[PDB]
Amino acid sequence: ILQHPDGTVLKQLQPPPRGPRELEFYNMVYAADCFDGVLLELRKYLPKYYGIWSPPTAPNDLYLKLEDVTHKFNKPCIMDVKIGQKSYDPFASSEKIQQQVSKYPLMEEIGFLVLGMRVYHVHSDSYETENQHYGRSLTKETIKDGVSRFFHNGYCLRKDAVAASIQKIEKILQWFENQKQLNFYASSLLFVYEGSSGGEVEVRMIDFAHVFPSNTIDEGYVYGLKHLISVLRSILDN
Ligand SMILES: COc1cc(-c2oc3cc(O)cc(O)c3c(=O)c2O)ccc1O
Repeated sequence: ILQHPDGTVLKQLQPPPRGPRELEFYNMVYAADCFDGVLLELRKYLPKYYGIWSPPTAPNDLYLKLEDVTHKFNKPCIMDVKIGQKSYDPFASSEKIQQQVSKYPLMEEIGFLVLGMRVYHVHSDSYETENQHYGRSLTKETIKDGVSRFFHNGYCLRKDAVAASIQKIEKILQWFENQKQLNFYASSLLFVYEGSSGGEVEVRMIDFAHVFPSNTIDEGYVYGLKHLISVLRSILDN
């Protein structure tokens, strides 16, 4: 992701077939002539999409121009959470399924995986970062405290940001409860709150290289969201 000072980002297309699929997804959802109510509602939860972009001298080099969801924040605290029971897609080979399950074999049980976090600490005027191995090390026993870490800012547990996140995720859950046309694998939620010196959160869906047509509820995604909501709710009792 390349952050631009105009409030947008450029996301380089992943190698094929993943990049091309993600392009196709953004093009479908944001089709100017689209009047599908499911897709019009979905736009609210995605970064705004400004089309394919390449450098003036390099039409080979393909990016998505997207809204920078952290732009309105001063000291953004950011967490990326992969959602679902399966991070492989319906056409994955045996090898690929094994590859994906082995990356985090608790995916089926927990239904989400923390990809990373960046947390502003007021006392030190600095950021604490956690990489992909942080989330992959969390179990049923440590997931609550693992998620809690994201909200430790300003000398306190930020229960305002926790509650706002639940409220925002609930709207995304409601969208999933009311569509049976897309299933999302290896997709994420990006959480942002203000770390600088209340209740102000962004939650957006990102990462769409494995979104497929469906005729059922996305049950794995729903499971993950619900479990994430339940974990966040338990953090409100701390
Ligand atoms: C502070 O820099 C970050 C920016 C982002 C970021 O990621 C995106 C990923 C997408 O697939 C689409 C996006 O629109 C964003 C985004 O806007 C963003 O700020 C994520 C983590 C970060 O540490």
